[PDB]
Amino acid sequence: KKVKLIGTLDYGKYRYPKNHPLKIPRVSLLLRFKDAMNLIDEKELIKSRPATKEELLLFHTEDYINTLMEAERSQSVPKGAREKYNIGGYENPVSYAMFTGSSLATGSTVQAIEEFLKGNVAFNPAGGMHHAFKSRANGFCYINNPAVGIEYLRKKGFKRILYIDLDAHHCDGVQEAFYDTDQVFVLSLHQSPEYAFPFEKGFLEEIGEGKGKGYNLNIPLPKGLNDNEFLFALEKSLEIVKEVFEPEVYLLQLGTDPLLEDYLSKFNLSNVAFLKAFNIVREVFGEGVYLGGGGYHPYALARAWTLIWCELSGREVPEKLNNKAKELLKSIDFEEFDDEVDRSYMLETLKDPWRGGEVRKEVKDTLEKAKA
Ligand SMILES: O=C(CCCCCCC(=O)Nc1ccccc1)NO
Ligand SMILES: [Zn+2]
Repeated sequence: KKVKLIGTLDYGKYRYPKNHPLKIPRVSLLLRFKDAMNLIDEKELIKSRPATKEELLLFHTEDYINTLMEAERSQSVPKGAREKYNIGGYENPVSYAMFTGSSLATGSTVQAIEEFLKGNVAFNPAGGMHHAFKSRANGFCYINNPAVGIEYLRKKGFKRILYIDLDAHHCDGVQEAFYDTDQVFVLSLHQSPEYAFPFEKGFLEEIGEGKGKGYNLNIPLPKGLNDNEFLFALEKSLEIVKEVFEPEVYLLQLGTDPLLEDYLSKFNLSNVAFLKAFNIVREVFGEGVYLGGGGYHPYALARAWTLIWCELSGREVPEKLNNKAKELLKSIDFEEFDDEVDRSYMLETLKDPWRGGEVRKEVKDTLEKAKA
């Protein structure tokens, strides 16, 4: 049983435009980081491969895929593509990330899956692009690696696939994709749609359609969410799943945006709570395929995913970051959103302190209605 990390420094060449949250290095940055912390070896890394047209078609429609391919190389927005495919906008602009990086991130999810099925443990930090629809770009996403991955498994015969999304936002793409089926159970904790993207979906009431009614569970959570609240809903919502679904396999997306320092989230979570959310899912359902997801703060991103890597890699977490790592992080131009909050403290340790607190009624009500 090997523990593999799927990645490449090439993502770093497929960034989104300056004015875009995804303009920064992310997975390429994770690799440089753990290499600087000496927490990864060559024999544990798997080079990302591009998803084949066929694999993408296990979910996405040809016209939508050909539109992506055409738009990228001509580096343009084709006539009627903006409207029909939600491509070209600020949200999902034209770039080399729209198809080449997306395909790369997607092939890595299948790679991650192939590995798991070989009896190994893999983590694909570039995957977890859960917003894309069958024929539409959405929320920075063009290709839905999770859906594509899940369909991959269905073709391999699995009939009870589980998907847990701990990313701060609802995986509306993953939801629409298996909303009418009961072979795939979709579960998601995220910022309530009442105040956060997607805004149009993610509400507790969305429990399915047809045979799938009861196989989609959304856990809308309040702003200022603290560690205890987060963990509370996880353990609690996982329970609802176990009494209703016996998984043959499950995927977990681990976006680091729920963390306190990430601006695209109103949650004030910590690394440790994040790490624990992870281990709790593993305690309940065993090992599964681990995916990446949203994350916009270079420091949180790096420290957080490094914890996941250590946990998997069975290696102790250095309590501090050596100089090579501190310098790396400081070399990235990110520009803090809130002028000066000062996040240099993140450079003084890998595991930050707990940010627990009481558990608001809201959360307990949310869970209770989800239970009922
Ligand atoms: O990370 C996500 C959500 C992506 C959608 C975020 C869109 C909102 C947006 O445009 N925000 C923004 C843009 C520039 C600078 C800061 C925030 N999925 O989990
Ligand atoms: Zn997110």
